[PDB]
Amino acid sequence: DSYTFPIHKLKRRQSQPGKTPLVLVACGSFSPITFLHLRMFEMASDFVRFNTDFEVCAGYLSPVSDAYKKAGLAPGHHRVNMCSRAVEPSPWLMVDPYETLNRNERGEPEYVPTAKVLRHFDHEINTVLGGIEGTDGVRRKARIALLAGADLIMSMSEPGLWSPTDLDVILSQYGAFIIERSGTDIEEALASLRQYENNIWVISQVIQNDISSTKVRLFLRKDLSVRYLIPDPVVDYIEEHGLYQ
Amino acid sequence: MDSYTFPIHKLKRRQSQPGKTPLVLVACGSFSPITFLHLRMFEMASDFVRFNTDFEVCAGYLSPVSDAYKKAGLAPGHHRVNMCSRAVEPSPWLMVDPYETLNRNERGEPEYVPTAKVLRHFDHEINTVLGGIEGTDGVRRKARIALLAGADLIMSMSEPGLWSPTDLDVILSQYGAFIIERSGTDIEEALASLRQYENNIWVISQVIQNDISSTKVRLFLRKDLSVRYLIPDPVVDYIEEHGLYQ
Ligand SMILES: NC(=O)c1ccc[n+]([C@@H]2O[C@H](COP(=O)(O)O)[C@@H](O)[C@H]2O)c1
Ligand SMILES: NC(=O)c1ccc[n+]([C@@H]2O[C@H](COP(=O)(O)O)[C@@H](O)[C@H]2O)c1
Repeated sequence: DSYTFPIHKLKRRQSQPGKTPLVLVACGSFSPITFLHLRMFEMASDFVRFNTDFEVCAGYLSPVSDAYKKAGLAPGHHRVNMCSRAVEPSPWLMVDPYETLNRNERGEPEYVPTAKVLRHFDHEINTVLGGIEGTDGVRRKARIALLAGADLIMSMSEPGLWSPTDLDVILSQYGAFIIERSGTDIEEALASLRQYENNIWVISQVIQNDISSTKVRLFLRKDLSVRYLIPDPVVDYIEEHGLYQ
Repeated sequence: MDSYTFPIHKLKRRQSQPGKTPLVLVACGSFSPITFLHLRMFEMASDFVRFNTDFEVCAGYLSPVSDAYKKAGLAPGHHRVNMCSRAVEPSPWLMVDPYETLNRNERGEPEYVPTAKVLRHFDHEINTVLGGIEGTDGVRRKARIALLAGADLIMSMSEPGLWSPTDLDVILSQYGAFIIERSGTDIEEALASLRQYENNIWVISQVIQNDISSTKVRLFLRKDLSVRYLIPDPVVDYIEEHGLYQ
């Protein structure tokens, strides 16, 4: 029936003393989800364990609204369904369809800016649910942070797509874990953004792996195999519903 | 039963395409553990064969090497077979052949099978025992058996002592090799000495970058890092269930 914020895999009581509870949010098109998108969560989990004082409590996929001005974007409920099946075996990853459900007065899909997405997660976990219980018994605000590849930081540093007020909210109140791989040179983007350099965590990608959703759609159109680039249940879903022609 | 049975449950013995020579791909490797890259290599070879050759793919076989190969990080053969089998159970065309891991000498010890003898074994089981592959014209033909390999295996063929020159001649004159070339890397010079034993060599360019090697997966496992989404979930579950890779 109606929208319920997913919590079936949210750790609501911490296990590690002295650690700040953390929730990771991946905002993207996910058209379709790939193994790289999923691997980025695991890389972020590993980095947090050994390089921060955070304790990871959940990972959320946030598929973008159908109103987003982008090519190759399948219908929102399909992208949500593909993501959900991809993370069904995961013990800690969930999909939040919130962005795909936003509608304007006339009922058309309405785009949700990333700053408003992060406030939505902040609201559901910390205001509605009461935060995360520590080993000290204190229910705390989970830190909410974005999880994105290097292209997102480069996008944030170029004027035109991000308003200064949103950038300030996103990076000063929440933060971003950024996966950086070989060949990508994000040095200039960090320079233009270094006033927030303390809520920006750059994670080196040790194993090179650059599969994009765009390449996956191309392969689907040319009748090339996408097995082992995206999860099996997503391959089946795409075939069952004839997505991406 | 307890005795060895050649797997054929996904073997296509009837062709669907006219004018095509039937082809069986054999990946000889350690698979300790199998990764998504090993599986992707079969799909890339399938894509290449369909659109760039006059072959028709009839099966893909994983052939985990004998424990007698004695290499660092080589888990027990029955474990590697189980990991490959579970990894490939959802596949429509890939199978695991435990033949190499089941080979034993007189002393009951694992006995190494050189790759040339592995290909002869596939030739024997598919073409001699089973009688080959029927074409769309109703004519029964021998399937071409060919190796599917990455660049490290091809480069090893140039390591003196490792592969007999006579085995290389059999492998490359009678069977062949589909070779995955990583993006940015140029393996042509390593190939140069090998195109001298007939040109039954097909190079498949890998456009999508992917370096998930078994060596890196073992390192991550030793350092207590996650390998989920680098290797199949059933392999992750098997490794945790049996405590493999320290
Ligand atoms: N001003 C903004 O909030 C803004 C601008 C550009 C992109 N984005 C977000 O970044 C994500 C882009 O995802 P993709 O990399 O899959 O295209 C989307 O969630 C998009 O909404 C937000
Ligand atoms: N003389 C030979 O037949 C010979 C020599 C070295 C390696 N090999 C084969 O090459 C494969 C190497 O596999 P990996 O790259 O996964 O370690 C194995 O199947 C191994 O048996 C064969």
